[PDB]
Amino acid sequence: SGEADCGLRPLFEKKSLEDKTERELLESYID
Amino acid sequence: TFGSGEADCGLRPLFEKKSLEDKTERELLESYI
Amino acid sequence: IVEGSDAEIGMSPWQVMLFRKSPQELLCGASLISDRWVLTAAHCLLYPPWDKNFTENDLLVRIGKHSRTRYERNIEKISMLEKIYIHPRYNWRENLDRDIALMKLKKPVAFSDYIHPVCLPDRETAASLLQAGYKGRVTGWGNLKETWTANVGKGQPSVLQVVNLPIVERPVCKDSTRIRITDNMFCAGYKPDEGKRGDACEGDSGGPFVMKSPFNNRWYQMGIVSWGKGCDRDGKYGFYTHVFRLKKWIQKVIDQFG
Amino acid sequence: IVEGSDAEIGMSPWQVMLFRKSPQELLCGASLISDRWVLTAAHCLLYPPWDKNFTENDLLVRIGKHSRTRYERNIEKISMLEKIYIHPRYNWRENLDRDIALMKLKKPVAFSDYIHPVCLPDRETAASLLQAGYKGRVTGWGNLKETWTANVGKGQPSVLQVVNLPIVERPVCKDSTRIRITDNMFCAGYKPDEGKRGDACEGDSGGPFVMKSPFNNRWYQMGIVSWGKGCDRDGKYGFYTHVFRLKKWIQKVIDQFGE
Ligand SMILES: *[C@H]1O[C@H](CO[C@@H]2O[C@@H](C)[C@@H](O)[C@@H](O)[C@@H]2O)[C@@H](O[C@H]2O[C@H](CO)[C@@H](O[C@@H]3O[C@H](CO[C@H]4O[C@H](CO)[C@@H](O)[C@H](O)[C@@H]4O)[C@@H](O)[C@H](O)[C@@H]3O)[C@H](O)[C@H]2NC(C)=O)[C@H](O)[C@H]1NC(C)=O
Ligand SMILES: *[C@@H]1O[C@H](CO[C@@H]2O[C@@H](C)[C@@H](O)[C@@H](O)[C@@H]2O)[C@@H](O[C@H]2O[C@H](CO)[C@@H](O)[C@H](O)[C@H]2NC(C)=O)[C@H](O)[C@H]1NC(C)=O
Repeated sequence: SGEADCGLRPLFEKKSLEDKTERELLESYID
Repeated sequence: TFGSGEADCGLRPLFEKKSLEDKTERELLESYI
Repeated sequence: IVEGSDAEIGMSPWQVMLFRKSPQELLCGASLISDRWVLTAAHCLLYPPWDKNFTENDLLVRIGKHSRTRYERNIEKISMLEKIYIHPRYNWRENLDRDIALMKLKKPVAFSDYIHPVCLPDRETAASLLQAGYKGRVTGWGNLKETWTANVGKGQPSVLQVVNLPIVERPVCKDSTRIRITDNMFCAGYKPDEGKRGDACEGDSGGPFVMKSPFNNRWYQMGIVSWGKGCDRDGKYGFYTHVFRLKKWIQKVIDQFG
Repeated sequence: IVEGSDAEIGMSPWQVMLFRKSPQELLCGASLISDRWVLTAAHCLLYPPWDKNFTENDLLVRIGKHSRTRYERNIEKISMLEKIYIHPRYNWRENLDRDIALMKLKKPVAFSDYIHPVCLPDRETAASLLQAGYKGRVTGWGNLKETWTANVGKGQPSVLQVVNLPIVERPVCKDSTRIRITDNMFCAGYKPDEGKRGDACEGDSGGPFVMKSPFNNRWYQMGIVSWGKGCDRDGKYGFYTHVFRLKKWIQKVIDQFGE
C-alpha cells in the first residue's frame, strides 16, 4: 500500500511548501 | 628532404616502388568523390 | 551527481540506498514505490562485466537517509531483501535495454517525513510529461566529479545530491552514442551549449528520475538512472530506463508476489 | 585496432613503436616523417590524468616491426631519443587540442624495404583529401577488443593491425561527444548502422592516419590518433590531431632543432 498517497512529500506538498528547485521543473513545461 | 628523404616520402619500397598495390588501398581510392 | 546540490531534508523521501552486506559498501541507488517494494536498475544487481551478481542476502537497503556518513537515528531505516526480480528481457550484453529490477523488502517500512513512496506513471502522465525539453530530477550519492582517472576515494558526497536534467530528443541522443537506444529507454542531460551543467554518474545507477506533474502535484518516477556519464571521460547524455514503458512488467511482478 | 586486419610486410614502413624505457612497456604508436624525426601524440608523453610525464631519457623507440612477438632479424631497428617536443599550446586538461609531439632520434635511422618516411600534407593535399566520406588508414598495436572491463592481458595483437576509416563531418562528430572539438582535429569512424565495422583504440594513440594521394600516389599523414574509442564502453567516433593544421609548428621545430 501507499499508492493512494504516493508522490506527495510530507515536508513539502503536505505542508504546502516547495523545494528550492521544483519551480525550475514546472517552468520547463512552458518551453 | 629534411633529414628524412622527403623527395621519396610516401612511396613504400615494397608497393609503390615495385608497382604493387596493397590489399585494401583500393577501398581508399574508391572513397574519393 | 556532478554539478548538483545538497538535497533538502525529505526532498526525496522515496530515495533508497542499495548496499552490499560485507564488506559494507554502497552499491547503487533505488526508489521506494510502496511499503514493501523498491525499484532499481538491473545492472546494479547483475552485470558480469563488472563481476556483479548479487542475491537477496548479499544486499541490504537504507531508506530515509540524508547524510552518507552520520547515522540518522530514528530517521533512517535498514531493511533486508526478501526477493530480487530482474526483468527477464534485460540485455546487458549490448545496451542495458530493460535495465530494471524490483526488490521486495522482508518487512514493510514505515512511512514518515523522511520516507514516502513515489508514484509510477500512467499512460496520460507518461505521454504528457515524458517530452523533450521538459525537465526531470535525478538524485543520488555517486561521485561529485570525474572518476575515469585513478582513485575512488575522492569525490564522495556527504549528503544526498540532487540535479534537474532536461529530457533529450530521441534522435539527438541516438547520434550521441554507438549504443542501440531502444524505446524502453530515454536520454536526459544538457547540451554543452546551455550554461546550466549537472549530470548523473555511474554511482547514481538505479536511482530515480522523477518529474512533478503540474496536473495533480504528485512526483512521478519516469525513469531509472541506467547510465549516467557525468563522471566519465566523455559521454554527451545520460541513459534512463523508461519506467512507464515497463510498467506492465512492474505490475505483473507486484500483482503476484505481494 | 578493433575489427581491423593484419598489416602486410612493408605496408606501413613509417610505423614506429614508442616504449617506456623501464619498466619496458609499449606505450603508443608513432610515425617516421624523416630519418631523425618521429611524430606521435602529445598525451602519449604527457598526460597527468594517467600518471604520464616522460622525457627523452624515459623512452625508447622501435622501427620497422611487423610482429610484436618475434625479434625481426636484420629488419627492425631500436633507437633512443635525443629530445622530445610537445606542442606549446597542447591542451590536456580539456580536449586534447593540439595533441601532437615530435621526437628526435639520437641518430638517423636507415631506410629500407621496411623503414620509410611518410609525407606531410601541404595546403592542397589537405583540402583535397580531408573531406567527409573519404577514407584514411589507421595502424597500430592497440587492443583487438573491449578494454573497459577487467584485465589488460587478453586482446593484444601479435602483428601490426590496419584499418580504413571514413572521415566524419564535423557537425556529426560534435553530435557524438561533449568534448570541445577544435579545428586542429577531425573525426573518423563508421556509423553504427554499419555494413563496415572497425575503429582505433586507446592503444593506437600516436599512430598515423594516412591517405594515399590519387594524384602522385604518395601516402600522406593527415592525422594522429588522439582518442580512439573502439575499445571503450561507448564512443561513436575517434579524434585525430589534424596534422596539416599544425604543420607550421612541426616545420618550426624541425627547422630549429634539426640540421
Ligand atoms: C611532469 O614533468 C616534470 C617532472 O620533473 C620531476 O621529475 C619527475 C619524475 C617527478 O618527480 C616530478 O615531481 C619532478 O618535478 C615536472 O617538472 C616541472 O614542475 C616542477 C613542479 O612545479 C618544477 O619544480 C619547481 O622548480 C622550481 C625551480 O627549481 C628547479 O630549477 C630547475 C628547473 O628549472 C631544476 O633543474 C632544479 O632541480 C630545481 O628543482 C622551484 O622554484 C619550484 O618550487 C618547483 O620545485 C620543475 O622545475 C619543472 N620541470 C621543468 C624543469 O620544467 C612537470 O611539471 C610535470 N608536468 C606535469 C605533470 O604537469
Ligand atoms: C549469477 O550467479 C548464479 C549463481 O552462482 C552460483 O552461486 C554463487 C554464490 C557462486 O558460488 C557461483 O560460483 C555459483 O555458480 C549463476 O548460476 C549458476 O550457478 C548455479 C548454482 O550452482 C547453477 O545452478 C546454474 O546452472 C548456473 N547458471 C548457469 C546456467 O550458468 C548465474 O548464471 C549468474 N548469472 C549470470 C547469468 O551470469
